[PDB]
Amino acid sequence: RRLRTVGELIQNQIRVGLSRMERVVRERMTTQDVEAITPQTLINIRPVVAAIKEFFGTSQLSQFMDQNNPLSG
Amino acid sequence: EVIAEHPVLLNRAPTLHRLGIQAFEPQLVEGKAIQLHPLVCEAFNADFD
Amino acid sequence: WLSAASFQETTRVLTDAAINCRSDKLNGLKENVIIGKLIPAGTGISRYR
Amino acid sequence: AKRIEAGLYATQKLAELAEKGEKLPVQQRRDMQWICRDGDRAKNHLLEANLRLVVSLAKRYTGRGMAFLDLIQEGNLGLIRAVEKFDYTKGYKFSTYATWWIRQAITRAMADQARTIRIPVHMVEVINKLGRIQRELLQDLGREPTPEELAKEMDITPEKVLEIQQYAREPISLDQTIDSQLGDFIEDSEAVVAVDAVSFTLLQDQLQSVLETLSEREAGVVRLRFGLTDGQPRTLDEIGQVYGVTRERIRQIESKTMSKLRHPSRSQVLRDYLD
Amino acid sequence: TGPGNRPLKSLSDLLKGKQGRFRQNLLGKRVDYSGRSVIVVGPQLKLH
Amino acid sequence: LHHLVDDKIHARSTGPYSMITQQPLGGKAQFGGQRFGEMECWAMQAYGAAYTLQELLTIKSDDTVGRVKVYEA
Amino acid sequence: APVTHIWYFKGVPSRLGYLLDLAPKDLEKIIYFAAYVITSVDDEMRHNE
RNA sequence: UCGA
DNA sequence: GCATCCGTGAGTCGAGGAAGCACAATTTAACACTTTTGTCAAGC
DNA sequence: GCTTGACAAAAGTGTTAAATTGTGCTATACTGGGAGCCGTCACGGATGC
Repeated sequence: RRLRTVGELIQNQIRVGLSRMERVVRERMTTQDVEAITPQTLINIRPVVAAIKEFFGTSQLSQFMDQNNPLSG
Repeated sequence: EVIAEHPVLLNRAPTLHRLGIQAFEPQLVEGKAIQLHPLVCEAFNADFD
Repeated sequence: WLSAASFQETTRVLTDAAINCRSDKLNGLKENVIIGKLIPAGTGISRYR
Repeated sequence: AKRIEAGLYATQKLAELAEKGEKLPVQQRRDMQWICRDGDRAKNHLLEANLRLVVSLAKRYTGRGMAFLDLIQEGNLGLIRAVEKFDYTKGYKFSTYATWWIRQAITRAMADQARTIRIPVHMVEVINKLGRIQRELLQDLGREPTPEELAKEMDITPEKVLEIQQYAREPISLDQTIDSQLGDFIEDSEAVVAVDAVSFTLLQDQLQSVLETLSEREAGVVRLRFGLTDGQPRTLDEIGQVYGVTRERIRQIESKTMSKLRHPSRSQVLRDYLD
Repeated sequence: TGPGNRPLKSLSDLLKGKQGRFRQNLLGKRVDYSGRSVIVVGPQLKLH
Repeated sequence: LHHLVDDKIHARSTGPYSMITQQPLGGKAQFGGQRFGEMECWAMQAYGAAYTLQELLTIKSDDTVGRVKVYEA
Repeated sequence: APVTHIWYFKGVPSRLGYLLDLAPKDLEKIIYFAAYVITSVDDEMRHNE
């Protein structure tokens, strides 16, 4: 039984953001013009940053720092 | 003047039996806390913690 | 039928009551509580009131 | 395609015969109606064959708030008009022309339906362009473009873009839990308050006593003017027909009774009722 | 399901459960003329 | 400890009401009333007091015309 | 086009199932268009031919 | 997520 | 006829924190103009 | 005590310039979703095998 740390928990959300992006890139590279498109044509980072923003909020692991005293924090 | 001989009902949750609710005569007291009779604690199962 | 509906398995109780075209006489006290009537017990007996 | 057009033309020819009579030979009349039979079977066959193209196009539009099946069916509607408007003489594959109608049917459906508060097509059009212009300015500037940059790129005023961004607001479910759900936190605004309702009655009681001390004809003018008992505020001319005076004579009565009402003996008690 | 995979509440969901119309808004209710606070010993009080 | 009387004391006579059901709301932030629950009704029925129970569940909470009339009385 | 209530059909035991002597597995196939059903046959005309 |  | 599997239930109050255009149809505003109303002054 | 006429404001009111709104259409060829689910526990009774 292992402990998933803060850095690893964020990693899993970045993975989901990148996987959610390739669906747009894979669908974009085929039907988007030809030969001149390059990453500027279609690389939509909206799903990537959304995975980060949607994680720090609404997630049970990310909580408001509990601070009544320096001990509780 | 209006408080005089006007009863109120006190409740301590959870209410297991009917003695969890009892009527008392109010006595205006300072502060924000409530003063409870020490004998009725067994009925309410109310600790002072 | 509404006393069993408020108790448990509300979905099953409702379909059975509607199929049998059941009628509730509103006798028990849990019924009178839901409709806002005087429960038929204690001071609510047909005599005392 | 030729079977469909033949069956349609054959159907219209017989329709021209219904009004004009001229019952054709029974062998020709039976064959004409078989062409219409075959024309409809040709239409149904062409749709059932290209029912999968609709599905292959509708996969990409999911997750937007429209259920998969609804996207598929709306795409099928685009396929119907595609077959109805398709032309076989141009020598182009059917999938070439049908792709346009299926995408248009799916997108047009999303703009007219998927939003709980429906938004017209032209407003949905400006929002999507506003979003694309905002996503590109993000890639260019590395920061979210403020409305001034968005209004500039869009050829519209800055005060208009925020209003358009206000329309983009989407409703939230009252049943969302955050254990008791949000719906329990909304207080009824039109719910009657006890104090104000009881105060309004005591206020009605006080006005009766104040208005009771006055000329019976002066009190009547004030009651009709503001409506009071009736509820509909009248006008000077309407009050002039009941008391048989000109609208000017009532304004004189209205002014004299008002200065008598403003005078402190009557108004000293009504100060608390300002609000 | 709604946004974020939240199942929509249905007419049957309104009656059923501890949160339904029965055990929530029928067999119990929130009332006026009431309050709460902590309790302290009242050793000098009469039983009533 | 962070548990203080000034925060916990709450009192209400009349206040905001719920929209779908006319019962008051909960919490001190909403100025709501105390919940009289299923187990508390059992204790009220054990004593055999019908008028006190009916009062709590009608004019105290859900009766739209009864609460304004009680306040008027 | 009509629709089943799903309270009587899906609710166990199936009310439509016990009413028409139909199995729930088969009844689901019928109302959701997973298979056909014979609404009526002509027993006399079939016998003549 | 905590208090009895 | 029997057993595997679906359906229902498992404490009470609190407290708190997140594509694009064209074109026809239509309703909305915008304006010129008349009636209806509140008004000031003078005299009967 | 009331009325007059002239008088300005307001209130409509009908008519026109305008914005808003709904529907149709786009012709290389393109044809069967992807999402996911692990930690009850005890029980009853249908349903399914």
